[PDB]
Amino acid sequence: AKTTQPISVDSYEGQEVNITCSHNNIATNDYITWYQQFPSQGPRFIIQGYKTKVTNEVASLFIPADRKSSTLSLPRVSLSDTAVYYCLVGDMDQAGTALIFGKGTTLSVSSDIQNPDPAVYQLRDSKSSDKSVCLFTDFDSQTNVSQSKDSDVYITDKCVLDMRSMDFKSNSAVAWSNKSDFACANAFN
Amino acid sequence: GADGVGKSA
Amino acid sequence: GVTQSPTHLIKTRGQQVTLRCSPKSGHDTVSWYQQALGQGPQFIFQYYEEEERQRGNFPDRFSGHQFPNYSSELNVNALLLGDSALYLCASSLGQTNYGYTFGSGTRLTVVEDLRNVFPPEVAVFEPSEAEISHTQKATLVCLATGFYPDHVELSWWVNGKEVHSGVCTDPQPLKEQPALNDSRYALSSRLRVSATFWQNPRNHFRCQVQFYGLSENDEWTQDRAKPVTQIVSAEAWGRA
Amino acid sequence: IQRTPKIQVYSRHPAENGKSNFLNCYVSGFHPSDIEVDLLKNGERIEKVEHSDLSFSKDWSFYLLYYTEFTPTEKDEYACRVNHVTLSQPKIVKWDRDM
Amino acid sequence: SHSMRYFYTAVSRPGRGEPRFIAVGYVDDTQFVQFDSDAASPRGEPRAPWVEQEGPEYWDRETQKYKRQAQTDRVSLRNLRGYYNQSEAGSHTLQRMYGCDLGPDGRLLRGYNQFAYDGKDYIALNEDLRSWTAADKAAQITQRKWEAAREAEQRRAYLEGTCVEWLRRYLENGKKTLQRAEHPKTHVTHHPVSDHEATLRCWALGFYPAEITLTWQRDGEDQTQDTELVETRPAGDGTFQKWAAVVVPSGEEQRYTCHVQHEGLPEPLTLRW
Ligand SMILES: [Mg+2]
Ligand SMILES: [Mg+2]
Repeated sequence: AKTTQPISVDSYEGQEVNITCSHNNIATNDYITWYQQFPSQGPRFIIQGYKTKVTNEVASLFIPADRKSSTLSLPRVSLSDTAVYYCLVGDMDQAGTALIFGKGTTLSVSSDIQNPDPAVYQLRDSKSSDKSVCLFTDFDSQTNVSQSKDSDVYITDKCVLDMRSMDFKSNSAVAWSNKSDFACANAFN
Repeated sequence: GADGVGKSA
Repeated sequence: GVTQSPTHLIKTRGQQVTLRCSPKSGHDTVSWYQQALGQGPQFIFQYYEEEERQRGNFPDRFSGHQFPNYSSELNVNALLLGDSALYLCASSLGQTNYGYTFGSGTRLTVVEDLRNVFPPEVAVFEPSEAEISHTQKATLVCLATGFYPDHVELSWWVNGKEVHSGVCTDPQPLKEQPALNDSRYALSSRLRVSATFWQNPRNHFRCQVQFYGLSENDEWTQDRAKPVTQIVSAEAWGRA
Repeated sequence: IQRTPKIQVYSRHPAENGKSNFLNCYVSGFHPSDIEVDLLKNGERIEKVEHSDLSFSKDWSFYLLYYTEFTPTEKDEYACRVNHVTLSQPKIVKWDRDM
Repeated sequence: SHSMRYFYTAVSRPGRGEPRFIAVGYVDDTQFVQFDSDAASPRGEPRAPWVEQEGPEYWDRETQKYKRQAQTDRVSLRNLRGYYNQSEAGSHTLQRMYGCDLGPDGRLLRGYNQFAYDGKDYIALNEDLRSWTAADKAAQITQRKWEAAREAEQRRAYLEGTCVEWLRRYLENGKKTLQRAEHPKTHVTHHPVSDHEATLRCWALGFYPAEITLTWQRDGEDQTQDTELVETRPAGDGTFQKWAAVVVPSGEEQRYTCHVQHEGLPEPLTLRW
């Protein structure tokens, strides 16, 4: 009973996230279990079940009567829930087949920026007065940061930081280049 | 459906 | 928990490797997986009672061993570039799938030649005065560039202690030349603090990059410095 | 431990001369499992006799059913011959249609 | 109370090669599977129509478990011979019975997992499905081994979970036979044995399941001490047979009554000659 699941799910902080998984070929001696893999880590157990709805401190697991699908429910997601989620159908029989992974679902989590103030700033090197970097920051989370088309300009994807004591979150992206007439006002346009 | 296989005696 | 070693390893085409894993305490079964970038773990084999009990779709040059104390080896010889992957170990009790527990993996990169390996260059860029005046916040940017393979861990340290608040690091590095299969990488990071905190000259800021590179036993012949495992940093003091 | 087989020989249906039936030899309560069971017609062994799959009871003693198609007549004599480590000679139980 | 039960027999054979491993599985009094390691190419085999339509994955996974179980039992037989310091020249028998009884809530009523060596109790899982009862000092070696490996937790997971779920599936797919009792068809025969005596024999044929009770009464009081009973026996078609006989004085036949209790009967039966 191999599993299939969406390639990706997008979400915002504080919402309920549901990831559904299809496994039409599930058998009576198969159970359902979900793992999450954070960057720099191995997969980590979330929850397991057979036919009954399960709820623990991390998620709920919904299993319809025919067991041909299952849905992982994350109650109020935060940025720290960004991970790849794996739905597995596992052999219940001892010394049966070891757990076989399918592809998995990449979950991304955005923040709804309050008072966005998108701007591009130029930063100067700590050691150098020759090298410099451009910072696009404080834009809303639906902003798409296009990749570089100039082969000697580099533009990173967006990234959200959390100034926790200040109750403040902000998105940013970085652009840099070594060429002569690289200016920041046009780097992200 | 048979049980899986555990330890030998 | 499951103990895997080493965390990172570089080998050249045609070499051989031994990866090691000790199961979680109370577990006596070990399962090995290969996880290439952008894929799920692929099952190699499972060992119990010192014997291979089942095997996935992997050739005989992938071989295993399990000691009486339940610890395990994954041995791969005649390494190819396509063997580059995160190698994961999972442990369990008596070949049950319940309680399956994974280690953190061994990141193994197979490269064509030792001279494909480059350490990172690290630079820190000080906050824009325009940002400070407008927002009363100050964003520092760290760039780690020119490294290969992608064996880096970046951290920020403020007055000798690692910080996580106000930090965000690219989840993926950029390929400096995307058309090259062995392109060197660049990675960016930001640390945002209040303007008053940055304006204190007694505050010390450091971006620190751990690079996992060549070993003592790798023979280096090039004129540039040997790209050994190393810690590269850039730093700045606050400016009034 | 060793246990001597109990033997019952009987028909699947009440015997009627001239109509097809099944001749059964039910061997039970024995240990160990190695046993030889032959169905006899007028003292000669019947060919192609089938038997059930080896099972056992709650006291661990084994039981098996040997059976074959047959059409009883008035004077055809049928029996079951069983040998087991617990039996010095084969035990021969004649078929009695009233039992 | 429905049940699913598996019966494993492993018999060593000096010089003839690997030990022979035979497994049979039942639901109530109906067999549905057999495995024999001595078959041409050994595989789990259907014995009841309500598993014959299970697909190839079901039968492949059943077969894999039986093959691995045979290999483990061979090791067990070797260890047991060492425990008892017995000879290679002798053949020995390891038996296992396990299964689940279905409770009124559709979950486990009781689980069991019991072993015998050479016809005697060896070790048994207790009804708590957590602890073991060893029969002698040799079985205590196994008990310590299984306690260290937490074997009981592995078995409990099957008995409380997979076993019950298989049984419920089988009971539904084989509903028209497994949940329909077949009432006994009954009659009384008469055979003079001596010459003021005659045997009255009360017959019960074609009933399912096997549980039945046959009783003779003379004047309303049970004739238990003078009643010959044969053990319930298979008809060969999935049903069972039994009879009870008494020797009565010629002319007193009309006093005797045979009484039949069976699940397929709405009320107990009373028969006379
Ligand atoms: Mg190259
Ligand atoms: Mg030295």
